[PDB]
Order: sequence, then structure tokens, then C-alpha cells
Amino acid sequence: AEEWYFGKITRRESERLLLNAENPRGTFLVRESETTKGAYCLSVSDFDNAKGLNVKHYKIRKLDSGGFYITSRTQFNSLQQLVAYYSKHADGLCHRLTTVCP
Amino acid sequence: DSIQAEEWYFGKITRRESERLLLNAENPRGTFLVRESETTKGAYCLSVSDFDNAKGLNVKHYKIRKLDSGGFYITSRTQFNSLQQLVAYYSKHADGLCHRLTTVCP
Repeated sequence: AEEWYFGKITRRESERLLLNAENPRGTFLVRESETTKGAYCLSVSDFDNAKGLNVKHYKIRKLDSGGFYITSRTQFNSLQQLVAYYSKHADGLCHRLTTVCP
Repeated sequence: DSIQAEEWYFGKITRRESERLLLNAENPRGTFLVRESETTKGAYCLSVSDFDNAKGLNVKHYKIRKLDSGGFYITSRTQFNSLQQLVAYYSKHADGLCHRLTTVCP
């Protein structure tokens, strides 16, 4: 299955998996949302002055038609196409997606 | 020491890596490994391969806690003096697990 899809894990777990080792900014995973049923979460590491090393979480929603989106700028016919896209284009995410979470 | 050299212990491999190893189609369901938990310090994880046609091959991860007396448990039903003893038991009795432990992960 997708090496970046971690399934049903908690926000807190995703943060510990992502921060467990010294990973480049943009290390990520996709998981089910804890707080919104049917939705997913893209959890991405980042570093900045205000927060230091931190993890940002983006909700991915699923359209009734089947597609997925984080914003109105782009939507994707699959979840791997979303990931493939943001691996090359950050567009409003804190960083483009670089390493899959070890 | 001894735990390090056990065929069923995979040390510090990550949650994702354990699923990479266990989800290989060769492995019968009930193929397992024991590893450190990445998310609870001091805990271990029993990772077991499973299957159902409404989901395919998938992995169940059970936390193993160590009691400060020295024991290890997954549930209140049974506790164990060692991880070797825990594996031995669940190789005989599923008791709440998705499957009896059958094959040690290659």
C-alpha cells in the first residue's frame, strides 16, 4: 500500500513518529482525521523561528464525486495524486512534501 | 543481550518498516515481530499480519507494557515474565489478538 499512508493513528502519534528522528523539513504522512470522520490529515514537519521544530496538520476532504482537496486551488482524483502534487508544489503548505515519515 | 539476538525481535525498526516486512505476500496471517514502540517509551509492540477480503493484507499493532514488578502484558487477562514467554503463549492462544502467532517474520 502507500508508504506514506499511516491509516488510523492519532494526531499525537503522528507527531511523535514524525519527530522521532532528525528528518528534513517537509517529512510527512497521511492519516485518518481523529476529529472529522471521512476526512484525512496530511501531517508535515517544519522549522521556523516562532515554533522551532513543529508539525502542521492539513485536513484533506473527500468530495462526494470522489476527489480530494486541502484548498480550492487544486483537487485530485486520488489521494496519491494529491501527495505526488505537493511533493513538487508547496502552494500554501508550510513546505513541499519531501521525505515519507520513516 | 539475549533479546537482541532473538529471531522474533526486530529492535528499533519503525512502525512503517514493520508493516513493509509483514505485508509481504509470502507471510501467512499471524506472521509477527516484536519491536520497541516508537510512541511510548519503555513499551514494545507486537506487530501481526492479518487478512480479510474486505481490506486485503493488513497489520495489527498491539502495545506491550512492562509492569514495574517486571512483567509484560497486552491485556488484563494474562501477564508474562518475559517477551519470550509472551510470544510462546500467544503462539498457542489468540485470546483477543487478531490471530494466534504463527510465523516469525523473516
